[PDB]
Amino acid sequence: TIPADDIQSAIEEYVSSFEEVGTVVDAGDGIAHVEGLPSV
Amino acid sequence: TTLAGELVSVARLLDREAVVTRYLTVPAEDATPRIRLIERLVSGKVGAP
Repeated sequence: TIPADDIQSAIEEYVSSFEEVGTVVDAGDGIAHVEGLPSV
Repeated sequence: TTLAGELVSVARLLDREAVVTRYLTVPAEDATPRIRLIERLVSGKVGAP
């Protein structure tokens, strides 16, 4: 099954475990969307 | 057979809460933080393969 409430522990482990580079996803009419760059 | 059992268990896990899968399905050519989450989420509960 699922061990309880250590899931948020691993979630914050992931968040904290991560020169930043983003990538364009959409682009149209002078408006773009960029995935990545967690510290902008 | 143990591989199949543990995989469907992981599937039910990742299904019951979508919030973890969100941090688990982000695109990045080096997912070593997600690999860490893997190594620190189920490593003490599942087999090697």
